[PDB]
Amino acid sequence: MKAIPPKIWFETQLKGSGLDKKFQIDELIETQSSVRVFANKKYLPDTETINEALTKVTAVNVSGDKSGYFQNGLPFPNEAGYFEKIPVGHPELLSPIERLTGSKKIVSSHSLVTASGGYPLTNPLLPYRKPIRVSIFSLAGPSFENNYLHYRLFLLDSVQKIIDSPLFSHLHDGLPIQFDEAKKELGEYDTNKLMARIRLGFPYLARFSSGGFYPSFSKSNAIIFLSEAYFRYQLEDVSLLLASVNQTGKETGKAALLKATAVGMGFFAKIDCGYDIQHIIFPYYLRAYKKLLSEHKFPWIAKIEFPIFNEIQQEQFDSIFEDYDGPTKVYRSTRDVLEFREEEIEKYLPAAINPSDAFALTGNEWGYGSVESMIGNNSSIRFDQVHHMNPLILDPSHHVEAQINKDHGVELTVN
Repeated sequence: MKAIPPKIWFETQLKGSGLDKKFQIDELIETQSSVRVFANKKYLPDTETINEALTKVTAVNVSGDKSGYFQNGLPFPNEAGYFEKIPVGHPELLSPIERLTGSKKIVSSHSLVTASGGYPLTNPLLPYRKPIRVSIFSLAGPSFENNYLHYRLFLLDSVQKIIDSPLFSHLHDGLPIQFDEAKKELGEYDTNKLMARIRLGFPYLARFSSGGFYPSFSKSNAIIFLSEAYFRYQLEDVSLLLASVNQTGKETGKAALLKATAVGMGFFAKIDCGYDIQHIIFPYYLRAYKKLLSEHKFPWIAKIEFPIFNEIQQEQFDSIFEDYDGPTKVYRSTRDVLEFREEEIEKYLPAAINPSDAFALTGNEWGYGSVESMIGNNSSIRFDQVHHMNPLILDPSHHVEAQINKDHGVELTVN
């Protein structure tokens, strides 16, 4: 086929899916006006970087496969390596390093929501009989699926034995960045206050210099996870989110009931698309929330609800928050992200995280294939957070610049 101009491809998809007929034109001018882009100024320092991060992306980036569609309609090549070799300055697509820095934003909108559920097959699609309004916070987490994104920040192996970018120097300051030095500072213990070999149950996850990942019993090639850097990274991401939710509630005069959807896990937490590391990184995610909620007050966040379905994550959550006594109420549930009771909707600002792909249009796939595509079919977010339909997201009056101090307090400046 032939390339379609991107705005027309997008409108075609809306008309072929039925989504254009689901919200009326007075309701969507309101929702589109609520869009905000909270950008960490350390990584997105000016308007041109922010708009680049919002537009220089693919249309669909499939969760399981390496499949997808560009914004002009054409499929991804089946050349391997194509995305790892995108250069800084490419006309249409973000560089790997630009995908790391581009993920340090959050796009929010007070969008309409017509149903809850739909993903996966066991989660039945339940309509709200009158549509409600949820403040939906889209953010991309660390991804370990391939080896040119966050894998290059938090792991040391035989192949890439040294960490790279100065834009992320600070995450590693005071900690090793070379594989052989790390093997020796660990000694023959497996853990340390700052690093840890990865155990897959009992054996090690290790990587041959040829390039392959294999389970091993030998420390010799066992890869090392830079846990203190990953924790510091989560601290920057969570503190940006809490500041933006808090600010959103402040400006609406209600306190938020925040659904803290799990962001980094699932397919993003499988090294080499095979070796699951959820059980290792999930506690550091929760400790970031614990530290920030114990040290800061968020007068406009009433409760945070963690949808947690796995037993290990369940007990991890219970152990990490047994001791938590900070002022924001915190609990876990098995409730769908977009499901609120009607007493919750009167009382609070309903608020939910959209676990987003930084390298695809908000909404991503068009079926019920993921938590994001679910939100994308149950809400107006494709109308509210895609620059094709809502150019206000490129307008600098809708950007909020954010500064994260050394104490992890966040300063928000409008323009």
